Amino acid sequence: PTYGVGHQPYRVVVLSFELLHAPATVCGPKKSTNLVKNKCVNFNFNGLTG
Amino acid sequence: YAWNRKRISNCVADYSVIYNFAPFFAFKCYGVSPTKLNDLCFTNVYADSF
Amino acid sequence: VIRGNEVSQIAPGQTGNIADYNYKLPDDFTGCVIAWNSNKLDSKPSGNY
Repeated sequence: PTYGVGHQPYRVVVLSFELLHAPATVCGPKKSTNLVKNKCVNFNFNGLTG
Repeated sequence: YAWNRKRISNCVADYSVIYNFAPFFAFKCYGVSPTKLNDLCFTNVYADSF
Repeated sequence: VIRGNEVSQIAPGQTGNIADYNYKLPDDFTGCVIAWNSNKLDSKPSGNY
């Protein structure tokens, strides 16, 4: 508690993610929409937009 | 306005003991990385303090 | 927990003394490091050993 300012005790919580072609399990909060066919439409298949 | 300049030469410089002398935060450098100061070496080292 | 001179030490493409043995981050990765001050959160009256 009487130590210098240059070596004060700190704390770290790491939240490292990863980007793989594995089956995605954890996502954000979103909503699902039913399928459409033969139409020019924007899609959001598992975060792969286009 | 009257900073003292100390010329350091003809010795072996171990830069790993600088952190144990002063309680600073970042080893701010411009041309040489602080982790690569030991494998290579220079001609003369000067210290300006103010 | 970490020391004060270790927030910038743990980074991709960085070396030192902590990154050799204690905690090493990969050079190409996603996600990140959350750090703060916990000086009073890690100050026993006799100190931490």
